[PDB]
Amino acid sequence: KETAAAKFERQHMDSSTSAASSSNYCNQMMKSRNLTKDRCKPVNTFVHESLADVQAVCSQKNVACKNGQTNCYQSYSTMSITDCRETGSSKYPNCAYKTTQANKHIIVACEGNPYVPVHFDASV
Ligand SMILES: [Cl-]
Repeated sequence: KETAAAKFERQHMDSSTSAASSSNYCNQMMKSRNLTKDRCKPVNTFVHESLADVQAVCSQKNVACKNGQTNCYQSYSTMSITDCRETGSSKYPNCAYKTTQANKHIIVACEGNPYVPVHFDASV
C-alpha cells in the first residue's frame, strides 16, 4: 500500500530533468515508472519542478476539480511539464506515447495531514 501522496510522486514528479529533450521521453518514462505494467496508462503528466514547488500548489489558487470536488489547486505560475498520451495504434504490451513538452499551470487535488498533492487534474 503506497500512500496516495507517494503514488502522485511516482506518477507525476520528474525533478531530475528541466524538460523533456526527446520525443521518446514518454515511452521511456511511462515504462520506468511502471505505468505500463498491467495496461498502458492512457494519459499522464510529468512535472519538472522541485517537489517543494509542486507541494506548494496546495497553498495556491483553490479551484474545482473536474469531478466537482473543491480540494483542487491551480499553480499561480507556469511549470515545466511533459504531457504523455498513448497513440491510437499503441497496444498493450507495446505501449507507445506522444511526448509534448510545455510550460503550463498545473491543477492538483490535495488531501491529508500534511496537505499534499494526491491527484493530477489538468494543466492549463
Ligand atoms: Cl488511485
